[PDB]
Amino acid sequence: MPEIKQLFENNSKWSASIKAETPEYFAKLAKGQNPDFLWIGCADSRVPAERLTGLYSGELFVHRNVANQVIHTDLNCLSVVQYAVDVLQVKHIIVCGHYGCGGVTAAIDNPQLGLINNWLLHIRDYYLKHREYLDKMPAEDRSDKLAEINVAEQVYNLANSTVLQNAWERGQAVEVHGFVYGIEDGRLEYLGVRCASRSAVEDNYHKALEKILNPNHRLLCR
Amino acid sequence: MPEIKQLFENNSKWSASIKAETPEYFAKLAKGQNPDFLWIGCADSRVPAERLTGLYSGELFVHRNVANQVIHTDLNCLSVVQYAVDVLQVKHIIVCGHYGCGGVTAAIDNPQLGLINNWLLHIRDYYLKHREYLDKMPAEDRSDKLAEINVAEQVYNLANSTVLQNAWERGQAVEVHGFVYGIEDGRLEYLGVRCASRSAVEDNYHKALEKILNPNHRLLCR
Amino acid sequence: MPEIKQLFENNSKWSASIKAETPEYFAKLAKGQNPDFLWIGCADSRVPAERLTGLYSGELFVHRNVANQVIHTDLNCLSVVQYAVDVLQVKHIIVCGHYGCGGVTAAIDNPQLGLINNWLLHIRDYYLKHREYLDKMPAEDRSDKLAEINVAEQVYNLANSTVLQNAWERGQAVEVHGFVYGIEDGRLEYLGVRCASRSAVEDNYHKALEKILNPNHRLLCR
Amino acid sequence: MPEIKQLFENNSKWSASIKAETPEYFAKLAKGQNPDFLWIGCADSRVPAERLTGLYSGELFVHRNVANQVIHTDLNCLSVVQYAVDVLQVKHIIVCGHYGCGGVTAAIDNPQLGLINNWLLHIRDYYLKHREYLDKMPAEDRSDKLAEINVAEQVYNLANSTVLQNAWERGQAVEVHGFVYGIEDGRLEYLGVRCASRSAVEDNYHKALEKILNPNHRLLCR
Ligand SMILES: [Zn+2]
Ligand SMILES: [Zn+2]
Ligand SMILES: [Zn+2]
Ligand SMILES: [Zn+2]
Repeated sequence: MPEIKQLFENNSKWSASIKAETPEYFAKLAKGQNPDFLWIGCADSRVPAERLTGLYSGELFVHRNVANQVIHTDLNCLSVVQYAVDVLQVKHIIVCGHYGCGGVTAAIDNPQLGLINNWLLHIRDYYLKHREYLDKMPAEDRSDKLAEINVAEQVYNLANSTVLQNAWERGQAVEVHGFVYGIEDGRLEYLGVRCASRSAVEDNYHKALEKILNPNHRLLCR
Repeated sequence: MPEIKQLFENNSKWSASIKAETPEYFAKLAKGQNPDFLWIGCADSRVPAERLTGLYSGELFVHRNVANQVIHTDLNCLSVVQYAVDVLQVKHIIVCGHYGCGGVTAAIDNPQLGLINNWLLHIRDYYLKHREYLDKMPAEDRSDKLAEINVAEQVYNLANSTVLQNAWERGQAVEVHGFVYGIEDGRLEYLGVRCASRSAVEDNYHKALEKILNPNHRLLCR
Repeated sequence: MPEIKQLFENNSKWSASIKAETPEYFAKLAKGQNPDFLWIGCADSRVPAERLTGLYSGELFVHRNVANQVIHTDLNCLSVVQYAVDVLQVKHIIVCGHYGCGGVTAAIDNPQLGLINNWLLHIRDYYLKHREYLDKMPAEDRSDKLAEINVAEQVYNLANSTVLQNAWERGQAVEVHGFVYGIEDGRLEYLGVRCASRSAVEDNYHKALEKILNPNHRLLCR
Repeated sequence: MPEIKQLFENNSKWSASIKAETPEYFAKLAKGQNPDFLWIGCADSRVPAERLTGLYSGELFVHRNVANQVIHTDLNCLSVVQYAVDVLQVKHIIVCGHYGCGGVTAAIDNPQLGLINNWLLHIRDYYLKHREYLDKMPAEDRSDKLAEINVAEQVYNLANSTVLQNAWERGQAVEVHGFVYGIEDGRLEYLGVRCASRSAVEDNYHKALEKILNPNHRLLCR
């Protein structure tokens, strides 16, 4: 197709200019160097993670999937984390959610989308859990709200995995973070508190949901 | 942590900048136009997909796992595939691997790493499959060849999932591609041919493997 | 190895006997006629499904896992469901839990058991949902009780899967069940009501838990 | 429903008979006797493992799935295997396939069976692998030979898993076995040699495929 032509045109034009102006980017990239972070994000990738963070030299290890899940028994994501932590010694894992998320809106409104429906039932579980709180917000905001709550519930799932409990138990330098951003200004919010140990997991969980499930039904980013 | 603090600073520096400078970017985000391409890429993410393609405008729906696999029965990938095609109506799927892939190395070398070993045994299957051709080149170049063979096998698997089969059986326009690059130039190389139907799958498969498993045992991208 | 030699001798003696005695047992099985029930039970298999149902001539198509789960994204269990319904068009799917379940006990007390822990965090979700009722419950009966809720929760998961919804939509004949039992009498107990379409899914779920989370705080099978 | 009514009555009569007859059955199960064998068999359950082996007294720990898989990254089977070895401490894990397997034939037949085709794509990779030997075989006997071949393959996967590899490494005596049987007789047959450590793994794999891929293209169970 001509668009596939166009993509290789863009690559060719890019490769040429970077190898000319900043060859150092490529030669240091071709080194083995460990990334420093693990970024669990949505497949939507609305603002790419490098853009949001300013990390332009292969420093993120990245996992993506729909609505940025750390499902208890998804071996794909679980393997990402274990390879990240145990092998590449990342000392930071980041679950990032975002507003205007296709999956999160499906988890609430329950549309017939095919096979993807099953995956979103995990997020629907959390919808159902927090449904009294949700049903008090303008219907235009309820999805974005559950995207915040979705992040927090996934940081808790990641913290409770065997991959994190072992790493913590052996005394390894790992900590976990929830972020969210909105589509107005693409600026990250930090949800909850530092979580660098097993003992601080339950507190983060609470604090993040204390922050999110605020008494005044206000979204954090808009 | 100061390193995390740097990310939030970077993020504010960046955000408020794009506002002053090109505030329509976020205005452009709002509309929420469907992505045209599903990119299935490595968690390594050496050079990010946006950079390699020039797609900085939301054209990309993105999934990543260790060693960019389409494992037959991975409901993580399969779902992103199903959603991007059936729902978002993407008309292209790209499996992109890259040279210098650690997951691929470990699959050849078979060292003990913990959990990740199970995930990689899938690529170790492709190692054992093509090992006669592989062992015939210098040991330093074997994992880059399996990074290529990997792309060709994972693409054939994508073509063979019920998701792609069912899309093509109903006449929806969707196609699939294997890309690969070396880290020294970040230049894309296409694997095989055009696959816009179930008819094309066996054809794309053997011709990619023709270019890859070439008479001269040459690496495509360095 | 003695105990392994032992199984070839039990088998050997068994085969010949029912071969001589009911050759019609086998020539019927030979005709791989469609099974009539799919049975999803625990790996524990405390009493066999054949003995609980008295059905000994291939009638049950059978899936087993630790604590008899229907996990939204479990493609092992979904694929058995789907093949049994779409290909073997079974009419009854049954989820059978049991008192004194190792996996269930671990999902309450939270021992550090290895990879299996990731699996039971799904069971731990349900514990945490009804932790108020379970704490008021006597400590020594906590496990068997949650095993009851667990049936009802998995049954709900079953009906909600893309498999049960599609067939119930296209009006295929099929229904779902929650059975539980104790190991003092092996007497199948019913958890729920009839559910042969999408319409009654909600009542079934709502009646099982009311019977399970009974004010009497009593077990239903001892 | 009439047939459902029947199972509860079958259940009741059975419970009646055993208690008022041989109450030592319940007395013994009510205690904590850990099973010694993991049987990984097929959902078809053409002849129950309990009958096949003569182990009617809780000795068996059972997983089943379609065409009895040990998929590298199936966390269902892997969660049952890890629990069985690490927590219940079984000394024998058995993979048992069978002649006349609906999953295995449909791997070759490649019909449009739904979700199951993805789970079945694993089987078919052995059909493609071994097809040359298989096509020298009669067009009736290919599926039964592949059935044998798959046991040989899934057994390989099992031995290769981190779970069996970390068990063998820490000084545990656990061993693996591959059985098949035909339906004429339910007569079990061994495929390979004793695999009770890591070094033994490749030989057993090779011996089974030697005994299975024999030069006279003959079946083993009829
Ligand atoms: Zn999203
Ligand atoms: Zn890689
Ligand atoms: Zn159990
Ligand atoms: Zn079978």
